[PDB]
Amino acid sequence: KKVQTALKASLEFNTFYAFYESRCPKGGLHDFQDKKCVKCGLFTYIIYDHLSQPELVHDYYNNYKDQYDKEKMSIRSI
Amino acid sequence: VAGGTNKSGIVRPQEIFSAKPVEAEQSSEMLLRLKNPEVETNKTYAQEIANSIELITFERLILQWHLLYETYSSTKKNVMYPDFASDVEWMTDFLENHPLLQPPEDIANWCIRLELNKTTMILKSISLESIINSLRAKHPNTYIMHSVENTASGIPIIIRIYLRESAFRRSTNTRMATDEKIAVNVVDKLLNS
Amino acid sequence: EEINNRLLHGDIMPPIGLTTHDFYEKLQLNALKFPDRILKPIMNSINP
Amino acid sequence: MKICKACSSCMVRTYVDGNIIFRCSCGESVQGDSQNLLVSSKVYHTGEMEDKYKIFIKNAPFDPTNCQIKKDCPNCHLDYLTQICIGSQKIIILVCRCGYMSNRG
Ligand SMILES: [Zn+2]
Ligand SMILES: [Zn+2]
Ligand SMILES: [Zn+2]
Repeated sequence: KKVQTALKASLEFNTFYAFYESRCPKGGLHDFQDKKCVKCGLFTYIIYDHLSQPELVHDYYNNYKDQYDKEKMSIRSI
Repeated sequence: VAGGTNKSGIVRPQEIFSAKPVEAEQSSEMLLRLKNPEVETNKTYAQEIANSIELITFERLILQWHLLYETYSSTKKNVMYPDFASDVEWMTDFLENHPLLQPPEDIANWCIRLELNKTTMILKSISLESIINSLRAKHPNTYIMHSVENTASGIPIIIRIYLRESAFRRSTNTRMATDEKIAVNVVDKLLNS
Repeated sequence: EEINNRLLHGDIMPPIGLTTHDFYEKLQLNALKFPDRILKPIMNSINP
Repeated sequence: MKICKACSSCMVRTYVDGNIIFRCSCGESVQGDSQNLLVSSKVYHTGEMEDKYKIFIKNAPFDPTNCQIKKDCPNCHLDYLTQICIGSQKIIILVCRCGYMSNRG
């Protein structure tokens, strides 16, 4: 049960951060300056790591979760 | 064996030994080294540069296009296609939201209506203003109108490009081209932008 | 199967430059490769 | 097209002073009002649009060669559904013989 719950959370975070790797939630691709995108709050050291600083991974994810959900639904339609 | 990476059989050897031109190459590649030895260390910078250079023509963002014999005047009611007469609702919004982009005085009687593919606009991460600015910069002999950037499915994003009379004045001494032929040729240029 | 479950729920999102069909095929080809530890039972059944 | 009211022929479209004139080979000429202002059109991704698979999706629950899935139908409460995967984006649609269709269709 713990394995399934942790795997669900890890997979969901991995999909979210693989989607917003180059794609920017604010439109276009990321504009990385000083390790941080100017348009959004993405940090370079968070795209591939979701364990070292879990507080920051839960902050960026919470900001653009909805936008993410609508985009995910829209892709899966028509 | 897929198109664009065909290395099956003896195909790359034939391209070399026959001295075939670049147009006849089915597996051409290229390796680009980042100008900054510092940037080349980090993969996110390398990944965003790699996605920065990827030919997205205006054609692949389109679901369907219609070439309409219409002119736009803001005040006078001009005739419109019955299927797209509902487009007038977002015409008015565009004019009050773009007081600097008023329609010119030399709009020809030729209109191109576009219906953007929203899935490709999401998968490729292309904003509407990126398309509009790219089209306006490359095509000055046209007038471009569009709807709002909508986040709700079922409501499309419509790109409507009106041709100015200066498009036909470019080369009309070559009389073996009717106005319909220039207008269609304008469609091909705009799509391949 | 876990890739199929993601597909059925619409959890598979391809990167830029790949369609969902191509990304799903890339995942399925990678997930169906034998590990290096496949020789542990092979080598335990034989005397070199 | 425009069809001549006299000989039911396909008229030729010309443009004069900002108006469309359909002229036939029998001399009859008419001018289109609104429905003839469509010079040309094209639609992309024709091989994966919903209009292509309408008959197939309607017939999917009855084809015995289609993949089934162990998932309840929310309408008739049958315990299996027919799953189909259409398009290059691999769109999954669940259908039932009662008329239920995931994606609300
Ligand atoms: Zn960003
Ligand atoms: Zn006639
Ligand atoms: Zn049912």
